[PDB]
Amino acid sequence: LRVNEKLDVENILKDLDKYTPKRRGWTWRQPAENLQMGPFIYKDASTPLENSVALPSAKYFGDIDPQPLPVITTEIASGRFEDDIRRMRMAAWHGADHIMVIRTAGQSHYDGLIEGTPQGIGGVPITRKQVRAQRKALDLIEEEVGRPINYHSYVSGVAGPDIAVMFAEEGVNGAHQDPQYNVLYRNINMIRSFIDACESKTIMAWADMAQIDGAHNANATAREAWKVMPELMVQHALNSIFSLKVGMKKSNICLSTVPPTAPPAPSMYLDLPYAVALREMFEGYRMRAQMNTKYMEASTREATVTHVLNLLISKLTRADIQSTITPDEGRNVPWHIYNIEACDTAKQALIGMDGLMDMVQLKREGVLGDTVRELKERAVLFMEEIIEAGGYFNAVEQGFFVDSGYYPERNGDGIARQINGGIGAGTVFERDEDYMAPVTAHFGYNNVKQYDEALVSEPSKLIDGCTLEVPEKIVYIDELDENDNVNVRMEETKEFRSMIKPEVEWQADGTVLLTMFLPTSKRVAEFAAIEFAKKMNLEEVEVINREVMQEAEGTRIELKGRVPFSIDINSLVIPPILSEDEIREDIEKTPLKIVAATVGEDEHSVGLREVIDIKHGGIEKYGVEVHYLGTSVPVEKLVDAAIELKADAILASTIISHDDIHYKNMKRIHELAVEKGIRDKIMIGCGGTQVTPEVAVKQGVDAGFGRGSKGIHVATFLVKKRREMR
Amino acid sequence: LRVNEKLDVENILKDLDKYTPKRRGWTWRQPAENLQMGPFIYKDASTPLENSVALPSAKYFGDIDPQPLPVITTEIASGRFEDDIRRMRMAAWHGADHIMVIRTAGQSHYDGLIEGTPQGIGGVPITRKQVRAQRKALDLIEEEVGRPINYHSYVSGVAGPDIAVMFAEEGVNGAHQDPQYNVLYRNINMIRSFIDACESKTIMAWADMAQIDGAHNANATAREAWKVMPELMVQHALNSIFSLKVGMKKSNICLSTVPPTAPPAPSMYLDLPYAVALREMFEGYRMRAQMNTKYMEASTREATVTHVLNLLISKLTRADIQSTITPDEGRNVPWHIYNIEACDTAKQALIGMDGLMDMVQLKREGVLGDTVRELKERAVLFMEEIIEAGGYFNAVEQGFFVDSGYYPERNGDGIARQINGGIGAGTVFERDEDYMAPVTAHFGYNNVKQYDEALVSEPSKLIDGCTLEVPEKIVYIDELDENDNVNVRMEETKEFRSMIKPEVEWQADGTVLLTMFLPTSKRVAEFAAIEFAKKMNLEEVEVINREVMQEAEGTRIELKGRVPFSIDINSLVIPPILSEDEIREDIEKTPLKIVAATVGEDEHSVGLREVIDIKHGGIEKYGVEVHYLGTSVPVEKLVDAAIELKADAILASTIISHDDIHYKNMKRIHELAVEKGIRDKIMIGCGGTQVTPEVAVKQGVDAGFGRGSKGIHVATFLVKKRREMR
Amino acid sequence: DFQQRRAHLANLSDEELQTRFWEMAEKIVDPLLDLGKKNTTPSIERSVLLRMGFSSLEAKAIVDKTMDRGLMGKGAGHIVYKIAKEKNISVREAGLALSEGKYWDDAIQ
Amino acid sequence: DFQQRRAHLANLSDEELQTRFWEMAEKIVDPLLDLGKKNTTPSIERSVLLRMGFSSLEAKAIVDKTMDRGLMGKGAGHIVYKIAKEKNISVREAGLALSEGKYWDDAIQ
Ligand code: B12
Ligand code: B12
Ligand SMILES: C[C@H]1O[C@@H](n2cnc3c(N)ncnc32)[C@H](O)[C@@H]1O
Ligand SMILES: C[C@H]1O[C@@H](n2cnc3c(N)ncnc32)[C@H](O)[C@@H]1O
Ligand SMILES: *Cc1c(COP(=O)(O)O)cnc(C)c1O
Ligand SMILES: *Cc1c(COP(=O)(O)O)cnc(C)c1O
Repeated sequence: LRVNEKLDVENILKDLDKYTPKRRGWTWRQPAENLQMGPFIYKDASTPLENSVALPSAKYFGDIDPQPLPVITTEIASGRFEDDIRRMRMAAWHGADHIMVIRTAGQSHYDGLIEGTPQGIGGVPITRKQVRAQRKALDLIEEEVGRPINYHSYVSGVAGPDIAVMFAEEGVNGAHQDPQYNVLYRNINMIRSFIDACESKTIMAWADMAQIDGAHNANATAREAWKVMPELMVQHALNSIFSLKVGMKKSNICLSTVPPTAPPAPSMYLDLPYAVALREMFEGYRMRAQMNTKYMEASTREATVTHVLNLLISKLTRADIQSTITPDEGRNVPWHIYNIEACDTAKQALIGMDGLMDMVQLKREGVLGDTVRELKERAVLFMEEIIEAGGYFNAVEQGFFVDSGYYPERNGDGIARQINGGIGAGTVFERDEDYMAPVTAHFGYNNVKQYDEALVSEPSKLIDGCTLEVPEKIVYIDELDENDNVNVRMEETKEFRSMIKPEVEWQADGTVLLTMFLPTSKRVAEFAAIEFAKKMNLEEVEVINREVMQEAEGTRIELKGRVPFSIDINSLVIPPILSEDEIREDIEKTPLKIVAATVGEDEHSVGLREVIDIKHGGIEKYGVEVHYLGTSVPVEKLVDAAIELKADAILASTIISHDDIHYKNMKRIHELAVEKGIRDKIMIGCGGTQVTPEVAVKQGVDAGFGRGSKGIHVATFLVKKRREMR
Repeated sequence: LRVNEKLDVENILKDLDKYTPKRRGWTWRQPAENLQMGPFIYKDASTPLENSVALPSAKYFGDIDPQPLPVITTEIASGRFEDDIRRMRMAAWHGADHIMVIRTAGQSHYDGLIEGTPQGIGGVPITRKQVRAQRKALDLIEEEVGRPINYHSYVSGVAGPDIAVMFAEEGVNGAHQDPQYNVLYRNINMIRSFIDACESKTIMAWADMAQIDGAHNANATAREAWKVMPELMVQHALNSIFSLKVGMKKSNICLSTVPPTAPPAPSMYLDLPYAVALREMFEGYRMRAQMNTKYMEASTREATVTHVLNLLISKLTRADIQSTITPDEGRNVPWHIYNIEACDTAKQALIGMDGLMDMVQLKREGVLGDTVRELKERAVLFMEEIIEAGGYFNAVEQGFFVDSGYYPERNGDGIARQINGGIGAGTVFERDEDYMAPVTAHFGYNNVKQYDEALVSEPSKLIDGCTLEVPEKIVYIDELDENDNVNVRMEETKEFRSMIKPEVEWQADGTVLLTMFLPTSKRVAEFAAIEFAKKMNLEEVEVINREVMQEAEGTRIELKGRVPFSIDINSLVIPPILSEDEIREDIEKTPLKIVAATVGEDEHSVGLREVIDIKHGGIEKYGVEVHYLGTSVPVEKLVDAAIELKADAILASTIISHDDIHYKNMKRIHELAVEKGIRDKIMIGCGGTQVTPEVAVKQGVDAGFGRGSKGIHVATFLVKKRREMR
Repeated sequence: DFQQRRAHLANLSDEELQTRFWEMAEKIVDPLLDLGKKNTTPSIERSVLLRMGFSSLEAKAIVDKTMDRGLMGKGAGHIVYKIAKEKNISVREAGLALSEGKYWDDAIQ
Repeated sequence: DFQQRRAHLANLSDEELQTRFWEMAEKIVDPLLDLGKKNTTPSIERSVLLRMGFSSLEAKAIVDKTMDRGLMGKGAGHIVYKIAKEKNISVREAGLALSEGKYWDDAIQ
């Protein structure tokens, strides 16, 4: 890639049959102890990127772009992976090193792999082709920013083993896998689920993938999420110990932990003890913090503020991975700019808190401690009852999970799954004593000794290597649907690869956001805003946020809509500045002295003082020596002072403009300067409310300054003119 | 006020000569110990408002609107105080109880009170009439929300005593006053400034006003704000002890303290020891925390995140007043909606942090403690040098202040003022032996004894009371300018008080905000964006934010622009609701059983499961008992199963649409349901990718469901139809 | 309620409480891991065939026929292997044939 | 350099350091408070007049004339009060008259 050139998706899509992953496995960020960037030293930073976009306010500190410790996630999955690849490059420059691709709605129900590139709904259809394309693109992107990026998706559903094999082959770095999710939230048969999971997790472990669990789902389905903590702990524990015993490394087993509440609940006070208790009980495992979605609305500001609180919870405890949620998530399907907002927010808050735990600590003894112990107890109690009920399967049939109670309280409204029901019920088959599977990473009973004692540890030897050892053996399928694919899809927008239109997720989708305040009640304000938007030529108009300023005084409305036309870039008329530092330096090296006054019979003093006083950025700020004569100063007094004081410039104010006395007085200043033989060695700037710069100059003065003039404009003129004169 | 009627600004402006303030002095919030609101108990809350607008996400918690303990400020001063009054009511409902009115630019230089209602620039021209109007409007507003509101402005400048008298008379509750502000930042003569301040502060103390000092100005003028901490401490100290010695109550003396830095600096780490050191050194005084403006850009997200970190600094230490900055402050003059954002942010974050310090504490030994000590020592050395230099005036003359060095480092670039220079130089007069002032709240030498030894304690008795005792003695002036006043401005917009248009600050100003992403480089994107706004009929278009997503891939552009047309409310077509709660309660009262299947030869199973599975809000989440028969289910088998299980409803899915088989199958279901004579007892919903609700009903089924269907839609139909049948 | 349920835990140290938490989690999952050692499913067999060099389309065909013949207990991959050695042909040729309904009488033999 | 400047503060307790900080602040501002006791300014005098019940316009006129006549040291409000007494008129009348130019000879006298 070249930084000034767009990613060539058309090119990435070529020869995908020949693509092989450059890397395998998960990567953590590398701490950079006591890192110096610009003026500052950082205690909790990781290795800087080679290429990146710094925070807007970094421009005040030399454009440094410090990176925090945790892996930072962003979720990108629009239904069109070919558009998403472009957003990935954007997100990567803003610091995301974990790209999570949510699958097309209900891929969990596909009984096997799908192939090709059909359009997705609420996510991307995961297929070998799509995976290769995105992993290949990520190979280029990660080389550009100079830090490995983790590609990540979902192994959930009835075809876990199938997907796991494909992910393992194609170099997917991490994935979600939790048998409990299949059962509780997708009603997949529980026997099928847990048997499949043994194989799935074995393949993931072979591939050194990070695993994220399914616990966040209990937050979503809780009636009051501040009551679901005991169940969360059980769910975390069951998937963790099951994964460990299958053979995964603890260091790859990640708990998906979302702080349960948001304001106006006392959310830190409710969530912090849970965060502490979890990380004490699960010492040795990884924590994947994720942000709030449950208690979220259509205001991006409110979302952002809650997210910073989420980040504070991580900082006060621990996050190995910090996932993010786009602040528009409760308002619309995520837009490019809001993935970038979320990346900026996580980076900004965490760097802001750099070294916080050197200055702050938990009061682990006290109310915090009391609640932490209680939470652990309720969780142990929950486990006790599961065994008392005769094990996991019985507990599930009895509706122990997804109950709205605060355990041990049980409201009896949980989700009960049948041991003999759900998707795939009756598809479990006993292995006979001569069962055999000639492949690597197989979990269950495997009689290879019937063919050869020696090959027991390498069943794949029986066939001279499986696809895990021999990538050559993988069968690549391109497309199966002639009409529903990425090629047909690209063809539709090839016109946009000198014409441009806005977009939010897909090339040329034309969508823009409109924000306004209307001084009326909210219902009327909504329909009125729709009408204003149509009058602005927008199509497909939808109000997506409404906030009451006050019931009668007014309402804020945000709408989205499509711009039904395009702009030819060639048609644009684009025209072809001294810094404050440059101005200051020019004056420090060569002192600059001015005399200033409001002249004539004019007693208006403020305007002149406003471009002089340091308060609102007057020329004082840059070290100009100002000799101020005051107001109602006769024009000849001003000129006489300039000569006497050896001034480099005269600055005069004329506020009163009756009968053009303002221009007349400028003319008179010029004439008096000429008459006294100094006009060629002095600068003369004149300003005032009714002063047009161009007309001022015609009076003979060097520069005119009107409404809204600032010290910077004046100092710039003085610096530049003195140079032109030399 | 009535909650559903707009403030009547014209009626407010009536009879101002007859207005007297309802009350006097500063009010603090009322603590509400262990306050229960909804499900929660709060540790650090104050009394709830009688009327308010809760956070958007409060809807999940019964719309509770918890109020934090600190007084919360918002700054409202557009130049038109008559528009601003409407904004004060909005902000009051969002929780602001401190309204700060910045003055029109350079009012510090008015050598006396001004009168009337001229248009301001960058602030409101402060006058008796304008103050009366706003204090009158706030009386109405504070009764409405049910909590007193502090009105606040500035006593700064050469006419401090004049303004102080007017403020005391008119019930202004708080004000900025700091003699160092006048000298350092406005170049007012230092002898006059300090002499005047004795009088100004004496009048403010009489009026029981809170005072805020001017130290935040030192942040702004510092080259690097993380070096200015020793100067801030000195400035705070000099004003604080001067104020106390004059006779002001320590509990009315507020330090204006802004955390010095922002990300990407390690801002908490740099700012927290300073925050701690100040509160330790200045124990007994009040802390007015204010948010970052120095290290801020045009991004509202970035501003908001930094502001949450500022708020955390307050929570970890102490803020008696928490002032706020609008997140648009670095982008444009503040809009209605961004004052409200700021109020919501302060409230949201503080509430989120409720009880924080019961679970977290400062590590007061270690690095924090060492840095705290070092900062106090630097401040001490600074004071020592001022004394060594021969005192305050000398130190200012020698440029000790506004120097870019980290004290004791001195770079020699500070602002030197002359003892005999600046505005008002030579206006100081020695008091003679017989000097007298027959008024209350006079600070200096006053020979009353020459007339009546008994009246020394109350000089106003010489004239039977001054305006501070006898308000009818106040000379009220309405207007001096016949063309530049509020009456004239109001007349200009008579038309909008059933036509409506958007505004950001002034009635019908027509401004709106447009946000978009363009897949090109920043400069081309900016100009292209401008052209899009033109085609949307927007005038006076300005680009106000630009953010790089990636140099080549795209740019975020935000623009403001004016709509040239209005809308008549009367011409709007406005049409004239069942919750999750009701739906669920409905089903738990009367159990609802359904039979579901994908019918015909169809194997597409996902869609039907999407509206059943709890994962994405399927009807499972509402307690509906579902008997699922899988896919390729012949219709009769479905109908037969409906009867053999005594079901309340049949839900069929038809995805394959080729040859209208989906509609054909719906018809079949109806007929079979009819021909077995149960059509009037059972409910029948059918769904599919190519299903149109309308066309489905034409087949004889009860409801059709197409793209985007959710469980909520389905359960809603089921409860409402069931209700209908009986 | 909770106050009574927890009685028997009150004297455990945090260390003992954690041990008890984990020892119980292990008991609960132990039978699930056993089911996994002793059984298989269409997805497992399909994923075995994927690893052996077959497509998703071919794996599906082979596993469906294997289920039809009631031979899942033998392993779908095992069937392809045995048939390859028996007829001395390659794995893919054996697998392709099976997916098209050939050699199943031999497998049953 | 800071390390050398600070040497004499190193063994002070926090309490000593804090009291010393405030002790110096108080030494610094004392001369400035003394100035406020013993002197006046045009804004202070206008503020006295405002409190005696004159408008901003009337106050400016009276103080400008006070300064003209060299009488600031007596107090502009005092001047208004003294004239009102000698002429047996209201404070308001004496002030309005002075603000228009009457009684200044008498005042001087
Ligand atoms: C407040 C005010 C006063 C104050 C002035 C206080 C003071 N110390 O300055 C008092 C209250 C003193 C005053 C008095 C009068 N004024 Co008047 N004043 C105003 C008012 C409302 C504000 C001007 C102001 O301060 N603007 C704020 C500053 C920041 O803006 P600015 O002056 O435009 O300066 C900016 C630019 O012009 C530029 N700039 C200005 N000067 C210079 C110089 C240089 C070198 C540079 C580089 C830039 C520059 O930079 C600044 C941007 O930051 C205006 C109305 C208005 N809205 O403009 C009238 C107004 C100017 N004054 C007016 C009048 C009539 C009067 C009086 C005659 C009224 C009377 N008494 O009968 C008296 C005359 C006094 C006299 N002898 O001169 C009229 C003038 C009409 C005309 N076309 O001539 C105005 C326009 C009001 C009106 N609409 O009639 N008034
Ligand atoms: C993935 C897929 C498959 C999968 C299905 C996997 C599974 N277990 O379901 C497999 C199974 C891979 C498949 C097979 C075939 N399918 Co196909 N399938 C698709 C695809 C791409 C996804 C659809 C999907 O799941 N959408 C996501 C869900 C959430 O949306 P939904 O189904 O519309 O459901 C929502 C609403 O409709 C509504 N809803 C739906 N049903 C119901 C019922 C009720 C009661 C209610 C209240 C609501 C409701 O709620 C849901 C959530 O909002 C679509 C193309 C497409 N984009 O739609 C075709 C598509 C429907 N299938 C198609 C074809 C051609 C086939 C095949 C014939 C191809 C072939 N092999 O030759 C085979 C035949 C299968 C068969 N024997 O029936 C064509 C249909 C042709 C037509 N016009 O009828 C489609 C349209 C693709 C295309 N453009 O050609 N394909
Ligand atoms: C509806 C869907 O089924 C698929 N599918 C499987 N086999 C074929 C085939 N031979 N032709 C078209 N689509 C097929 C696709 O992968 C598609 O998206
Ligand atoms: C320019 C300004 O001067 C003022 N001002 C004071 N007296 C008068 C007057 N007699 N006529 C017009 N403006 C006057 C206003 O307060 C105004 O804003
Ligand atoms: C939300 C979620 C999914 C969703 O994917 P589907 O294919 O639609 O089921 C999958 N797995 C996990 C763990 C999830 O949390
Ligand atoms: C910014 C500021 C002002 C500004 O008001 P002006 O009349 O323009 O000087 C005044 N006082 C203080 C303390 C300020 O911080």
